[PDB]
Amino acid sequence: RPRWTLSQVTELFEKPLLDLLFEAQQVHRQHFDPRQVQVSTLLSIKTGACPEDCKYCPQSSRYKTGLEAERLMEVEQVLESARKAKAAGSTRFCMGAAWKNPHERDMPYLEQMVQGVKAMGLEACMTLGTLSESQAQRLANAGLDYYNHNLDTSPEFYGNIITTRTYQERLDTLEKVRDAGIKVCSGGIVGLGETVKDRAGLLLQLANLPTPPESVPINMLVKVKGTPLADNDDVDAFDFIRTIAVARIMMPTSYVRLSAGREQMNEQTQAMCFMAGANSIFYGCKLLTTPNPEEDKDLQLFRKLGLNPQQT
Amino acid sequence: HRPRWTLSQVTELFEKPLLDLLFEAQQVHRQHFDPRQVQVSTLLSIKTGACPEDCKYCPQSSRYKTGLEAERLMEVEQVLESARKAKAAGSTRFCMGAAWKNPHERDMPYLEQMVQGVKAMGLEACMTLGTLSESQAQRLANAGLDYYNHNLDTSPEFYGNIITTRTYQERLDTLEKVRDAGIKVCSGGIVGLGETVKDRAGLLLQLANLPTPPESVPINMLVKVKGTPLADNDDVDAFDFIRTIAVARIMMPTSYVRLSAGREQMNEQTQAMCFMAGANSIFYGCKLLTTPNPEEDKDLQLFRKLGLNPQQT
Ligand SMILES: C[S@@+](CC[C@H](N)C(=O)[O-])C[C@H]1O[C@@H](n2cnc3c(N)ncnc32)[C@H](O)[C@@H]1O
Ligand SMILES: C[S@@+](CC[C@H](N)C(=O)[O-])C[C@H]1O[C@@H](n2cnc3c(N)ncnc32)[C@H](O)[C@@H]1O
Ligand SMILES: C[C@@H]1NC(=O)N[C@@H]1CCCCCC(=O)O
Ligand SMILES: C[C@@H]1NC(=O)N[C@@H]1CCCCCC(=O)O
Ligand code: SF4
Ligand code: SF4
Ligand code: FES
Ligand code: FES
Repeated sequence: RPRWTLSQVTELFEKPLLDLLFEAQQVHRQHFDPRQVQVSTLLSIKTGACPEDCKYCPQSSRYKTGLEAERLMEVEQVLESARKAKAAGSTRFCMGAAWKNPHERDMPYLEQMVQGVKAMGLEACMTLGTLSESQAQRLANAGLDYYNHNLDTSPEFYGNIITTRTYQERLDTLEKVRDAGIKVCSGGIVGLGETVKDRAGLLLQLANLPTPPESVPINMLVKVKGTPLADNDDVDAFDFIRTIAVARIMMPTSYVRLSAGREQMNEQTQAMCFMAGANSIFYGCKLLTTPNPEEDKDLQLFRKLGLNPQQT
Repeated sequence: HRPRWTLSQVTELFEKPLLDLLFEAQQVHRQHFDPRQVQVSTLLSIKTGACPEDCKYCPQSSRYKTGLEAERLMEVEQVLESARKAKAAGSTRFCMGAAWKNPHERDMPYLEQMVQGVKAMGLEACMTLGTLSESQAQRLANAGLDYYNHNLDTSPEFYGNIITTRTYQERLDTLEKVRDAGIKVCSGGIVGLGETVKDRAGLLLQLANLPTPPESVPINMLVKVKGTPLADNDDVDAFDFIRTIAVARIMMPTSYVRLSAGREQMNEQTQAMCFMAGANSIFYGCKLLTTPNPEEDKDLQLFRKLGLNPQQT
């Protein structure tokens, strides 16, 4: 099937914002039920001491960021929080480990977790890093509906942010999950230092794949004292907007999840975003380790804009 | 004569799922206007201060504190002066605004003389002097005046709680005087005076079901001013000041909806939402009549971020 050239995507990032937003909606409405948004709540199955060196992450053992390092929680502890989240109203549960790759000793537990979450009635999706053909097929057999694995940016920039991994090294993991028979959730971050071109490259990347990701998160950089990116220039909202617009147009059939950084965004913006095409969010006090808009505020905005039949 | 919007037909909109409403909005707007293109009018207060009327929201009302340096009508030069700096400044239409109930015959020669200079200076001329009368209108028109401002502020069924020194009708009368005069009508209202979804509805529904709805339809957001009885008021959720523009856009396609008064209080995104909503005119400058307004640069800058106009240098 036809793909996207780069000088074909840069076109968008250059298009008159407003007009782009229009096409955006135009598209979105042709493939999704507007006023309807996807709600996934996640927790950190295991947080803290992390090997890799992402210039943006606060869990990287490579930096200060004084983070209370915790150790993988028992299957109960997970299913516990999983429950409060189901009842809390979320549809999909997202466990996230702070690893490079899971360990064989882990699997039995990771597996056991998906079990409970899958039977509990909600969707199960975890992000454990680079899993391998074996692990995948195991997670899939257990249940896991989705797997998270981001590209963060253009391959031509991945270097300035992440080094402990091959840009390719990730692509490989997606396909492992693809063939595994699990849904792929892949996305990036905005405002790492990247440029209009870089971002372009990112979408352009996970866009020209065998079968683009079902869910495409677009996080806005969460500056954290310690991480080398901490002291960074904030991204004009309008640019974090446009990014969603492009993504929506570029992958119609895909769920664009306005995530990470909503807490920093204002009402209107999120509105702009949803309009832009964004149709999924993380719902809750916190996501992995940073702050997130509180359930109520979320629920309240959800209605102001008139999204969902989740009013009581 | 043509069709008229029912009320239970407009309340429908104010109830419609915001986002979806915004869509129709744009849908409509694009069918009657050149998006990415916005109208720029800059105004000044030909005469400010001591005002007779008692609008619960206005800071010029002689009825309240608001410590406003009361100034007296400026000479024709003083006006044309500021008028010039504003033309060069890049604005298209000039808007003089007096703080009167109605102009005085002694005024006219000067008001007339003003329109003269502004009209010849090369830009559009529009002034708001209150309730002018058949005579005055035809005089202003003969001089040049392209537009006349006269707002309805809200539903007739609420006008009372805000304004009392005038008959809701008393204004309608003035519009028509201007209509027949052969001048463009700029009529609009304010949001967040205390009004309710229904009230607002009534407002649009009002100036919407007229002989020929106003070319320009301003929609000001209430500017709380210490002193005015409205000062201590609940702020209006942006999303509601948004929706209001949406409805107006749909309800009067052929009309210019001017996002005005209160932009200074609004944030980037909102104005964006607004323009998208249908809003396509603004007041450009440091100040409008007496409150603060976003500075030319900030304006020009946002204008480009969103990609509006060929006004880039
Ligand atoms: C919570 S992590 C877990 C990643 C997993 N350990 C791996 O690397 O396989 C998933 C994504 O969260 C995003 N993220 C984490 N911390 C962030 C921050 N402080 N600011 C912005 N995005 C962040 C990054 O895009 C990251 O790849
Ligand atoms: C500058 S005034 C002059 C009106 C003129 N004297 C008349 O009565 O015909 C025009 C409109 O500005 C709006 N306005 C003035 N002050 C305002 C404020 N503080 N907040 C919101 N709107 C205001 C009101 O709708 C007012 O009728
Ligand atoms: C795993 C989820 N997928 C994603 O793209 N972002 C979430 C991770 C958290 C991002 C915000 C920074 C933090 O983790 O504290
Ligand atoms: C005359 C113009 N028409 C209108 O609706 N607003 C302008 C007047 C100013 C509104 C904001 C409050 C002030 O006057 O300072
Ligand atoms: S992002 Fe994933 S890999 Fe990079 S440091 Fe944080 S947890 Fe480890
Ligand atoms: S709004 Fe126009 S009329 Fe009402 S008090 Fe102020 S100047 Fe006088
Ligand atoms: S993180 Fe679980 S689906 Fe995107
Ligand atoms: S105020 Fe002069 S045109 Fe609306």
